[PDB]
Amino acid sequence: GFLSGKRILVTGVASKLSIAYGIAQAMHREGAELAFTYQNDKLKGRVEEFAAQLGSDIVLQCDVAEDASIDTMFAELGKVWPKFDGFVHSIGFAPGDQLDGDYVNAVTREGFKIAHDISSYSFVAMAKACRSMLNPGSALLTLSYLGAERAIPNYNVMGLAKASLEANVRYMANAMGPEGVRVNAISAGPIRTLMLAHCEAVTPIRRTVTIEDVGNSAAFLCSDLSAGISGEVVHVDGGFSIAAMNE
Amino acid sequence: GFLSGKRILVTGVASKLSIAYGIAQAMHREGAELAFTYQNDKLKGRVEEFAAQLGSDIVLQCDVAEDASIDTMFAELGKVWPKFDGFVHSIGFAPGDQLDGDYVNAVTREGFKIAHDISSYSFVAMAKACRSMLNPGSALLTLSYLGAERAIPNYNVMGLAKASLEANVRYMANAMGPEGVRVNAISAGPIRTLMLAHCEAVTPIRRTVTIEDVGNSAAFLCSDLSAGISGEVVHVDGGFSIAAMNE
Amino acid sequence: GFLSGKRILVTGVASKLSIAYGIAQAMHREGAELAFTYQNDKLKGRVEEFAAQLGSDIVLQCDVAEDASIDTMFAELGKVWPKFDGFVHSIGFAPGDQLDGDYVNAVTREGFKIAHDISSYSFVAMAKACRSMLNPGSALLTLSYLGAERAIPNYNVMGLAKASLEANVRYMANAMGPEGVRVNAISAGPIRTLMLAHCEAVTPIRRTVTIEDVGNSAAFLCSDLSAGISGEVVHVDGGFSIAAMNE
Amino acid sequence: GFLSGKRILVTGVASKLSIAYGIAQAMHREGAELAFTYQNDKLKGRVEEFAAQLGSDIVLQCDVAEDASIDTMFAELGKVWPKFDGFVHSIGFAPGDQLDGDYVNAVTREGFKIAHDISSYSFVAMAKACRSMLNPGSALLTLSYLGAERAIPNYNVMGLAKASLEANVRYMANAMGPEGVRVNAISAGPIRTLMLAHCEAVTPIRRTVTIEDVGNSAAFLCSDLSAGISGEVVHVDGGFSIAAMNE
Ligand SMILES: NC(=O)c1ccc[n+]([C@@H]2O[C@H](COP(=O)([O-])OP(=O)(O)OC[C@H]3O[C@@H](n4cnc5c(N)ncnc54)[C@H](O)[C@@H]3O)[C@@H](O)[C@H]2O)c1
Ligand SMILES: NC(=O)c1ccc[n+]([C@@H]2O[C@H](COP(=O)([O-])OP(=O)(O)OC[C@H]3O[C@@H](n4cnc5c(N)ncnc54)[C@H](O)[C@@H]3O)[C@@H](O)[C@H]2O)c1
Ligand SMILES: NC(=O)c1ccc[n+]([C@@H]2O[C@H](COP(=O)([O-])OP(=O)(O)OC[C@H]3O[C@@H](n4cnc5c(N)ncnc54)[C@H](O)[C@@H]3O)[C@@H](O)[C@H]2O)c1
Ligand SMILES: NC(=O)c1ccc[n+]([C@@H]2O[C@H](COP(=O)([O-])OP(=O)(O)OC[C@H]3O[C@@H](n4cnc5c(N)ncnc54)[C@H](O)[C@@H]3O)[C@@H](O)[C@H]2O)c1
Repeated sequence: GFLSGKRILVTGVASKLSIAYGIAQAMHREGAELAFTYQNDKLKGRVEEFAAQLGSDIVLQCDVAEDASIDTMFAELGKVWPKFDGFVHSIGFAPGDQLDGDYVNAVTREGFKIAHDISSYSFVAMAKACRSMLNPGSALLTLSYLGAERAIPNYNVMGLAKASLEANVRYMANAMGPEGVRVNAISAGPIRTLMLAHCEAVTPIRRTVTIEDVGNSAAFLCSDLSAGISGEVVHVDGGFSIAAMNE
Repeated sequence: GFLSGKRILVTGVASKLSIAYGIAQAMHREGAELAFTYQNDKLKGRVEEFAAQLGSDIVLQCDVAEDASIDTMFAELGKVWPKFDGFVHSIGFAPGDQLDGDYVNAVTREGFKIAHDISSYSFVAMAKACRSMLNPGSALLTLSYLGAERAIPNYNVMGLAKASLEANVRYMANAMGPEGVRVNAISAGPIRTLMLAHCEAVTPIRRTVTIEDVGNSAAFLCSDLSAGISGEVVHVDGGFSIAAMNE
Repeated sequence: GFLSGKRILVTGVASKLSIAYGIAQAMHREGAELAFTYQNDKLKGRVEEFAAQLGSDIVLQCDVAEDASIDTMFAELGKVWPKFDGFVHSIGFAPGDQLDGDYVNAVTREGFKIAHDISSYSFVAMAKACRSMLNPGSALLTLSYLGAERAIPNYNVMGLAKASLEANVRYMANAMGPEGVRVNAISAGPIRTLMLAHCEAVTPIRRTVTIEDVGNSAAFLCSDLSAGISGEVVHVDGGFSIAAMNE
Repeated sequence: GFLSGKRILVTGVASKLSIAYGIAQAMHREGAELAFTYQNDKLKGRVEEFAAQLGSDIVLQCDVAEDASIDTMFAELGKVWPKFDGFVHSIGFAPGDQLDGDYVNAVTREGFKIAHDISSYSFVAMAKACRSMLNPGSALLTLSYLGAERAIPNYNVMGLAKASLEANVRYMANAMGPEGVRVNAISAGPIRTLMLAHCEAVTPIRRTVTIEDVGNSAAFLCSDLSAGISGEVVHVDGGFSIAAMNE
């Protein structure tokens, strides 16, 4: 497929319901050689199973909250893939407390800190650590949400974290482009499995999107077919965002 | 390929350098079956040639300035492709006088009318005419330019026509989505074959995008791989638009 | 007030409910000297009457569909005001059949042409005709609607016309900037006096904006207080546009 | 003036060159009652002087890095102003090492933490603290920059923090709107005093904005004249942002 010959590190696979699983499958379907990371020991077995299914042996633990963990993981990785072609960053977190009720009341300095650190900085931290291992024509990709652009009830601080992320994309595309590295994001709509009857009613295509839809777009965005696209945030929400007062 | 089994009508092929030729070429490469239109008596020959180069015998005349020409064209195509699934709109024009010098001094009522008529209305005109022939999961695509979003010297009235066009994409996407049709646009950067060294020094990827770059993105957007995307204006300009003050 | 010593032309006053009446009032309150246009002879006496309340006796007829009517209006106006400080463009029109139902079905070539011509071209047509009469420090202002940025049911082809208009604002701002003229737009939210319950429910400030809200904004934009703002589309919709899924 | 009757707290006056100085001055001029804050001991002197200069005896210390200092500052302010009408947030910081060269090589986890903490969280942190003291009709305002929207060389991590800020503005506006509070930002262009040759040449108004221009917009935005504007980022850069390829 259009990714054959590409070596992509995939991040954030927690379940087969997870957006990253969908991204992995599509990428694998298109011919990519994949690597996986997992946050904690509890996840390892699971990740290992999926990886095999997808023809992979490369399963490394990585906690993006710690710079060491990051450096370690990419040292191990270089033993198998001394050069590779990018990675998919599908990681986000904010303390659940932050995610309910009045934003002004909910928000805290630490909650603010963590959300931003995990949800946005980790992206550039990862890029910082593997910069010399990336091949010309590599592509990095993260996942975002409408919440970065508009105020959405309860999304609260995550919204701010996502806005920081989408700016990280532009600053990374600008810095890394001259070395043949592309950086994009996908702003995904809400996914039925992983309000919605509102979303479906109002989304132009009249359905919510699927991990498959998201996965297909991600594959395209990490392949050479999208070589003229960098620093972009692509909406994969079935047009949900460009419609208004859809009675 | 990812377009196997799709019938796509391509408009505005007028030369081999043309953006539309790059689009036709990539689609063909991905398995699509093509049909072509040509504006006037003059081009028939060349177009007949290119078509044949891309395995097509469907070459029909179409002058978007006229309602009957479009209706007639679709009547003809329907003899051959009673159902199809989508069309690429790569048409635009402003009288040359409109395009040089101070925007306010250059613009005229007639130059304005025409620019908007051919460059923007024509897109919905075609949709309107083949609406019943479109298969569920069809995709419509048009071509745009940064001038729609920023004031660009000399782009003048064309900047206004492209803005209108971008809105058209949104309005069309919202109207046709419920029936299974997607509508998007590509905002392409300057193309070399088709200042350039400033543009390159300032584009993150450091080069101008090519008609291949554009054709590849177009193919994706017209394929089911992009089922989750509608009403979107995708920038294929190497990240030029998201940078500022680069030097 | 902050408009004292400024001479401003106001178009589109048809009633006391009209946004332009609202704007005229507020500007007059801040000390501007006003002049008015009216479209047809039927409107004449009502306008003369309002103008009188606002200390003006300059009431000229003007149909923006006619170049000649514009030129004639400014000729006449030049007799009293050989030099002035800007105008307020508050005119938009689309054949009513255009504004009901599925956009693709309702839109026609003539409807599209008219909507664009009256609603967008008229803005630059007026600028072009009075360019030499503007003082350094002048300001031009037009009115837009969220429909230019998102697909709104029934707004249909007016959406494309507002989009062409917002781009017209950027191209004019760029062309006229160097001679001391600023150009901007206000994107006004729905006005109760000009669904609304859903609107109020979802607007952050929890009420619809008023023509007073709009007028005060227009007044600021036309004053030297906004000297650092040109080419902008300012949203006066109480934050309606920056929120999502508030329902 | 149009601010007569209001009590506004002003942060970040560090000099007479400060954008914060230009705002206070303008606000003072429009008849507002001012209070001031200062970061540390060294400033007190300067600050106490400007305040005097603007008829204020209210000078309180505040280090936004600490929730403690903020709570206290407002405790103290409630002694003189038990209720007040909003504040202007003119605070930004990132370590200097962060702001030089390749963003990817420059950024650090700590440097990113600080920048977001001081430049973005501080804003909602103050709102949270004085929420109870705000009169209906209050207005909060913050200062931004183009770096939040586009990738600007050397602006680096500040661009991500400004992006977070602009989203904060939307979430704060959506949350506080229902109790009568409006929240907005100004995105100011580069200011000469406090390349510029480049900028001027390419800024539609052909000059860089001044602290007075910014101050005038801020005053309007904090007054009741702008009661219809909330959740908005107004660009006060002479239109710099909306032009492109300006030859
Ligand atoms: N769920 C949706 O509707 C939706 C819509 C748009 C975008 N997204 C985005 O996709 C990503 C999350 O994926 P998802 O929504 O499929 O859910 P998910 O729960 O499967 O994804 C989160 C993943 O992040 C990992 N993670 C969290 N903190 C980590 C840390 N410190 N170190 C290492 N890994 C860590 C978890 O282990 C997990 O696998 C985010 O970027 C989110 O904004 C989700
Ligand atoms: N040139 C650039 O840098 C650039 C960048 C982005 C977008 N574009 C877009 O590309 C398309 C133009 O194709 P291109 O750039 O390959 O070359 P081009 O400038 O030759 O495209 C114009 C095409 O429109 C056709 N056309 C014009 N008037 C017509 C009429 N009345 N009826 C029927 N067909 C008519 C012409 O025959 C021709 O094929 C447009 O969609 C334009 O917006 C150009
Ligand atoms: N009503 C709303 O909720 C809203 C919201 C945002 C923007 N606006 C905009 O404000 C302007 C109109 O004001 P309004 O909406 O208060 O209602 P309106 O119906 O009173 O505005 C239209 C005005 O345009 C004038 N006009 C139309 N065709 C003309 C022609 N050929 N020559 C000269 N004058 C002509 C009319 O005489 C009239 O005064 C438009 O630009 C419209 O898009 C309205
Ligand atoms: N410099 C420009 O051309 C420009 C253009 C647009 C926007 N801005 C914005 O205006 C604001 C600052 O104005 P500026 O750039 O003229 O001056 P600046 O860069 O000196 O602003 C920093 C100010 O923040 C204060 N500050 C820093 N850390 C603090 C802390 N821990 N607690 C309390 N106060 C602290 C300082 O005392 C100082 O007054 C920022 O929000 C910035 O982004 C500046």
